[PDB]
Amino acid sequence: CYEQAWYAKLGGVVSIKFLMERLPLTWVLQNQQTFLKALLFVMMDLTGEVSNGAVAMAKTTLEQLLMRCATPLERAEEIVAAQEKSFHHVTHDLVREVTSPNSTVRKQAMHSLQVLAQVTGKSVTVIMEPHKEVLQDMVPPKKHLLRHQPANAQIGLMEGNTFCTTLQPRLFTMDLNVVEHKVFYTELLNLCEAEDSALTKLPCYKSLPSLVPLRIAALNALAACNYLPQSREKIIAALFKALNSTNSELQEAGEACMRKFLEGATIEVDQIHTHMRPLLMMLGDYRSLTLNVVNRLTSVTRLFPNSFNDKFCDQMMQHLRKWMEVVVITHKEEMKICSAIINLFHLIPAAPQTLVKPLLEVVMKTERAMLIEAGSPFREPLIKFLTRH
Amino acid sequence: EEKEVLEHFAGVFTMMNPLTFKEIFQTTVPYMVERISKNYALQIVANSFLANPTTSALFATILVEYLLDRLPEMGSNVELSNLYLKLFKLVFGSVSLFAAENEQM
Repeated sequence: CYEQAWYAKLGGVVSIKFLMERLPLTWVLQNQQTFLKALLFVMMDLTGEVSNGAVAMAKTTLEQLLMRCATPLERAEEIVAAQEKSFHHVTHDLVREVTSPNSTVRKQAMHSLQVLAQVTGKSVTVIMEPHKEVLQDMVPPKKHLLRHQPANAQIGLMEGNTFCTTLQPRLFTMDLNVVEHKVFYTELLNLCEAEDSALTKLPCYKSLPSLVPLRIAALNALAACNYLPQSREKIIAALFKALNSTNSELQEAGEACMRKFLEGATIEVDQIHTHMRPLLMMLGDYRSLTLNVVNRLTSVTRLFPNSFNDKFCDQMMQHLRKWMEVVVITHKEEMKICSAIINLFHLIPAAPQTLVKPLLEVVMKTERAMLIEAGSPFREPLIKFLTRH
Repeated sequence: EEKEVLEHFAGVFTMMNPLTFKEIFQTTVPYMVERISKNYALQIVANSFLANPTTSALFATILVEYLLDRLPEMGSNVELSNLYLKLFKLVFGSVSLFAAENEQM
């Protein structure tokens, strides 16, 4: 497995598979940890051009190994002692690196813990309890400030934080009252606030202006921090600054993590309404509505369904008129705008059934203008809108 | 003679206006791609419909649009990966045939 030519690693992994399947389990338990170390290194090593499917082979074999070993047994006590010893070793090993910089092994480690817990009558935290020590002194970031570590290490740390704090018993729950917990929280909050390039000039990030995965990890870190009460204002402000981001990849990540966040401050957004105001004033006009605007609208309404009322639907239909005209004029982008505009109505409740006739009028006008019946972009959102009622 | 009955069948679609040309095959390209899977020779239809509709060149646009979508499958389904590779090479040759007006697409 430690040869650098992937076809040697594959030979190692296939040998592992045969050995695991063939021999009696009493013997397998003894070498479980060696098998696991080799298999994990196989996937850790390959992160350039990986292989002709070595990593997939490795993951499948690893899960097979864990399922075979952890399965409960006659229950001869010596076998049980060996089983629990090996299980403790494996759990220690896996817990050790749920924060590792190498993502391909980090996610595999997390999923491995999931499967291991599910296989047995125990929860993930229940199997993590005797190994909290291995994770005590860094999952709250100790010593140097977060900006001094390399970026990928930061992503590893914050992903480990989110995973650990997402578990219902919440191992290593953070608290602003404690030292260096407020530091971590404020540092990542400022990271989120660094939407502008003014702070991307810093040496630790200037080397790779991508910046997006790090901000996604920061958003997840904020979102998992809903349980403690006093963060409402800043957390929500940052998250809604993100939801308004022009970066579609960042916008959708904000949408996704708001799902987890809204298990706390559900309607503080609606009560405040200033998180959505930065949308309203430009949301009128005639031509202001680009693809990003409509996408943000359908997002911020897919959650907070009550966010809008009938008169807003009328305004939206008025807007739709313009683009419906414009697409047909140009073909004699616009249709990408119009399709999203139509789809929006399907999502929002409180949309009167009366708008069926007006919007259908313009739809038919423009489709006749284009003389298109098949493959038109408007049928599918129309079907979705009507099928509900 | 099959290599020409297919040519005529493909040609029957060329004369109509491009505005309908784009739609007619935008709506049904995946089915013909699937059908080609068990016809090593039927891809002559696509070859002719890429060469003569060089006067149209929209077929290539929609073909690349669809192949971009199905790209991840290539390299896993070897049998279908081969077809995807053939089609990609054909569309790439298209721009060689038409250095003009294919650079735009």
